[PDB]
Amino acid sequence: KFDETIDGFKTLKFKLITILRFNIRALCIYDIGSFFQNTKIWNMDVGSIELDQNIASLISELRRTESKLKQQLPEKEKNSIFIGLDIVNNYALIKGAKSIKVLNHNGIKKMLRNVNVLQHAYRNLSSEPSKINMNVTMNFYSLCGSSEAELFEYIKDNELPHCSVEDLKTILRLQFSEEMHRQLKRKEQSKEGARTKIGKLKSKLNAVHTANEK
Amino acid sequence: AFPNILQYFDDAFEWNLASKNLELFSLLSKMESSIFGNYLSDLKINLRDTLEEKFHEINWPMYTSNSFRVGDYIIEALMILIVVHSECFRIGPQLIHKILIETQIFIARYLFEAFKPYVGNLSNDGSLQIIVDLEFFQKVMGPLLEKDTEATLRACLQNCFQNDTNRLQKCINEINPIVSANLKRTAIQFAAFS
Amino acid sequence: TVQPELLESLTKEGHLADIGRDIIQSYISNREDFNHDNFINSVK
Amino acid sequence: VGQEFVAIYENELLPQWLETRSKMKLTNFKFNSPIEISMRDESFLAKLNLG
Amino acid sequence: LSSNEIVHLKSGTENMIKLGLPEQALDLFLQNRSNFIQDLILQIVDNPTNYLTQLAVIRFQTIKKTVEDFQDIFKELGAKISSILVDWCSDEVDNHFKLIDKQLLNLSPGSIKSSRKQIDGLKAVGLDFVYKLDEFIKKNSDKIR
Amino acid sequence: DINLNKATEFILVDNNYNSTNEFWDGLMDRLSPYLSYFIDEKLKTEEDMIKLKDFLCIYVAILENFKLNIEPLYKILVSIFEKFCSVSLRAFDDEFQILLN
Amino acid sequence: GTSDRHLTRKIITAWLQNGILMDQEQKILNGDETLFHEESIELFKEIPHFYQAGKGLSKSDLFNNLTLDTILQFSASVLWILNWLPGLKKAINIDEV
Repeated sequence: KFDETIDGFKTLKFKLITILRFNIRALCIYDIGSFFQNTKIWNMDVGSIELDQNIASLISELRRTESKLKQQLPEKEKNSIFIGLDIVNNYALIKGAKSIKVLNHNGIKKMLRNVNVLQHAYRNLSSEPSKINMNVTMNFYSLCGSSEAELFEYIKDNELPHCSVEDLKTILRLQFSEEMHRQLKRKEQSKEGARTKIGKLKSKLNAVHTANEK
Repeated sequence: AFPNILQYFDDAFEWNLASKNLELFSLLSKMESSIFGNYLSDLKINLRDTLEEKFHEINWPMYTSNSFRVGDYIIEALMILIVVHSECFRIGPQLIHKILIETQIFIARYLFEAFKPYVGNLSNDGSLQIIVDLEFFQKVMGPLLEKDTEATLRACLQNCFQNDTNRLQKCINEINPIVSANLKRTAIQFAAFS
Repeated sequence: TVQPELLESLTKEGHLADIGRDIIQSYISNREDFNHDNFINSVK
Repeated sequence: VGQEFVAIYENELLPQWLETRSKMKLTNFKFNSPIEISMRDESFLAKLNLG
Repeated sequence: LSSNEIVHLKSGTENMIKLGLPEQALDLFLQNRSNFIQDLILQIVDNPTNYLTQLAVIRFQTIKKTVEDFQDIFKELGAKISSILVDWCSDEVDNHFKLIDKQLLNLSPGSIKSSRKQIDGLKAVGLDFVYKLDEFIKKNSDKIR
Repeated sequence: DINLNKATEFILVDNNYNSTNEFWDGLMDRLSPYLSYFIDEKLKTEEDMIKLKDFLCIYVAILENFKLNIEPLYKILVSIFEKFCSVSLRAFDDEFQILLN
Repeated sequence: GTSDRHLTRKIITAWLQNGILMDQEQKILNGDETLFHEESIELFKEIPHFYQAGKGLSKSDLFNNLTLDTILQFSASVLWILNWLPGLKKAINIDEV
């Protein structure tokens, strides 16, 4: 009876595992609304209002998915699968989501506002707990929208559990640079502030937390 | 257990009682004393938080421009009154639904009536008009209850400064129309207390 | 008869599941040549 | 005949109501709110009328 | 517990009264309107003031209709059954403010105008709940501006 | 009068069979109504095409009060609005180039 | 239904250890707030490194997610096993009774 109820437990972890993978892969599916988001703009597209409709779809079927999932099953498993898989895939969703394109200072506020909306969404699933991917990815993609190399040294000396700091630091580098690399046109650009980000690639980037190589 | 004692006097010609056996029943009396006095504690304790409404900014510098009623003093009070009398009137029908209803009119009326004292000067702090508002919410408690409760009610009608003239009496007898306006909106909520 | 223009849905017909479950496009893997340059792009 | 009774009921009666209403709130229309408010008499459609 | 319509709901409601199980009957009925309003919320935040206005219109309007359904169905069924209705009413009003606060998590007061107007819509059949919203304003006075 | 089911004499699925029915009749007759609204977009001219949508969106809407009515309902009437876009579009100031004249 | 034949069931592709194994360690309490972005980003982005997001994808959003029918199925049977394991895992009544 221990092999029996053991096997039933194995079906429980398999099944709830499959549900958590389903919601999480629905999210990572849904982040491909950015792929393509039809040329997330260069330095601006002002205006620049709103709101990347696929993300509203993600909020929608996320919301109804939690509605019916709260209908049928019991509470604690739903809070478990939804909590862990939702917040974590939100964070790494922003992380790989950084690898996009040339960047927009108004579109910083656009994708910022969208990211704040999805923070309000997974928050609307659960927010009393540590809904910190709001704070982490908001200050991290905002930190990408930040173009100060002094802030690039200052932040990540104080915050940002940003383990993709090779691509993250190379991406905010590619964001101050993505403002630089089409600041002019032909060139677009001279890479002189990216000579200061070649030096700051060695200095504001390759002083990388005593593993000074990025 | 009374009929179990009488039918327990069957073969049993003991006497039948000796109601010193019914010390147990007196124990039941004490158990009854512990029982309702438990719950009539906590509701009263919850009605103690009644004083969070009417002290805070009610009968304050109060214009009170003819909202009929606005008596959140009496509104949320009579709400949780009708919540308790709601959720227990079926099985415990004509239990302390009725008895705790009467005692709720009591503790209601007394912990009400000692708020008019500190604003006994009857315009505090803006209540020249809200004289008639405290007259109105004072008149709200005439739903279905008893008369000695209404005696202490009309005792609290004369509680403040004016509240001593008969001009207050016949004036509120003219102010009865807005009370009738509260007696249709809101009607169906506290209609259960009838 | 899965050629480079008639390999996907004619093999996905009703009784064309008498061809294989991953050998629908490779229904001529029963032949000399299997299915003409990448027979096996369906099961994944 | 049954379909003509159905779209008779909705197209003749219902959109007359939800365009007749709202009239309180602009747009926002033809949707969940008018689903909620209409809901009137002659909602009694689907009991027997084609079944 | 299954029909989105009125006629079976009306009918088997008064048939359940015709058995004489009225309290269970009303409770199931209120549960059907609970699940009803519940699932009516499932059609869509898109942006906030719209969403709140929507939400209030569903919940309060259906409660008011449910009151006419009540006095309709429970003809001379007294005070007690009405008190059970007051239970369900107050429940749902609290659930409304819970859904309001459920996204304060980031408002402009025209939302509140929608709400208080419709709550006075419940005062058309005579039930105040504005005071709960007054305490809601009181303890939630951050983004009301 | 399919989903009047005292359910179920199939029982497949436990009230999910008619979803497959109007699903599939959505699917097969979709591409036929496609060209029937595309060819036959010219034969869906800027006249009672408005009454075509008016006699479709009502029937897109009072559906079950919905059950899976998506790809026909959204995509089809979407393309109908694209047709009214193009028809009113060439019917716009190109057809008011008399004012250019 | 695996028997791949003919489907890149990326959910089932995401049924691969140690991501499935640490996912069972992330199913243990579940994870008890050690919800490792190491684990979550590693396994859940590992097969999904295939594009990755990205950019410019070759990836999901109707590329082989489970349908709503199969969702209501899986939700149904998981509700069933939850109702099973109390009622049928109770009676072990030590040790052959």
